[PDB]
Amino acid sequence: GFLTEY
Amino acid sequence: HMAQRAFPNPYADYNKSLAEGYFDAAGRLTPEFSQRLTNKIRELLQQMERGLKSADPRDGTGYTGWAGIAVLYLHLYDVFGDPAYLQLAHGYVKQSLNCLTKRSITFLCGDAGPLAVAAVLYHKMNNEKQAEDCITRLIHLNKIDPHAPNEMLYGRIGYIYALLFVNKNFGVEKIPQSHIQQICETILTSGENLARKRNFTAKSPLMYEWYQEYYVGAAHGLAGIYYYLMQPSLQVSQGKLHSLVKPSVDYVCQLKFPSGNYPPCIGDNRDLLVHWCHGAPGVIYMLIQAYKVFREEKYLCDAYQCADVIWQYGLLKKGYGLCHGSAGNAYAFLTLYNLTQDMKYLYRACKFAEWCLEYGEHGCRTPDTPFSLFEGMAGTIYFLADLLVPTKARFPAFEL
Ligand SMILES: N[C@@H](CCC(=O)N[C@@H](CS)C(=O)NCC(=O)O)C(=O)O
Ligand SMILES: [Zn+2]
Repeated sequence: GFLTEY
Repeated sequence: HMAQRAFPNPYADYNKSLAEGYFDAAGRLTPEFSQRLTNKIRELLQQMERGLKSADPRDGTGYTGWAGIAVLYLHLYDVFGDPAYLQLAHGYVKQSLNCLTKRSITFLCGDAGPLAVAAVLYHKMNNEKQAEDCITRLIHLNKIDPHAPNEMLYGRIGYIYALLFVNKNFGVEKIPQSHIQQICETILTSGENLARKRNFTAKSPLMYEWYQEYYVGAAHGLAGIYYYLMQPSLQVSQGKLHSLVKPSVDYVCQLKFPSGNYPPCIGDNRDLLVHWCHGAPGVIYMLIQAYKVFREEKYLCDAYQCADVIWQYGLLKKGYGLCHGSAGNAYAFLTLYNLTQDMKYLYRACKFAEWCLEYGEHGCRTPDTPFSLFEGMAGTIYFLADLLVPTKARFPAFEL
């Protein structure tokens, strides 16, 4: 994932 | 739904009797609990040192990389006074300065982390030349990315933190206030402009976005930005504080779920995440600062609700980290403790620490960076050491 996803 | 993401809290809530083991009537930790914290810190540092041998050489950032490890050791040096901690910090600083990419401006994810941490480390080691060179580079870093977002990981408040970090640690105004002021003005202008563009103005005079979403929380969203704008450090005028920031803060307060938690983005219906990055553990900072600045009871009542949500659903299956983990969640209790002087919240923090003292015994997932400041063990160690003197404790790379 990307850094702080969802 | 939150329930599915958390372990049941096995501990009883505060009473004077249960609390006696942890701290005295002045909120000062017992010698015994202090030592148990220290013993765990020493044990975990051993594992962290070993684990970091396998970490990506290229990532020098505060969030996941080398500069973050240096943040921890500078802290441990301040807490324990052991010179070996300062030496460890030096090594990690050196690694981090070899990893500048010139792509980002923030303390957490950009070149500002290496540079600001290096400035402080060199200063603590009486190396004026290197310290001053780092400050110069940090000041000029502004230019590399205009049209940056406004948030913590990639945007303007992330760069501002780096500047404040230097000033705090030098104890003097090494970065002129005028530099901070200019960035603050850009943030406010950007917020007014976007609210005007989208016609938010009537309900929220300011609005911000990151990767085309209206994030609400500390890491990427409104709560982080407003927390900063309300800080005396940033010197926003009384005029703008009342006409722009306060109504915008109130808009965020109104997004609250029935549970007391907050959505990750405006319009998100799923009440799921109890993290610093998304939800009550990050939104609480805005609430507490709003209380300090505006003195309206509603902000304090909302903060109490946050603490209660976190006490119930804050021990995460995700792990023990800061960004989204039990240690980061525990900091929410310390911030409320430090506002109210209510020992109940110091107690809750101590119990969350008790949980962290059984690190790795709960079946928690392994983080993507298992030893890092924001995802891994360094952050958990940071919290345990910070708890030793609770009144001075601050969520690292964020809280002012
Ligand atoms: N890379 C993370 C995992 C991803 C993660 O937990 N991301 C955060 C945002 S920074 C989140 O809230 N995830 C969404 C979820 O838990 O559903 C780690 O190893 O700790
Ligand atoms: Zn996170």
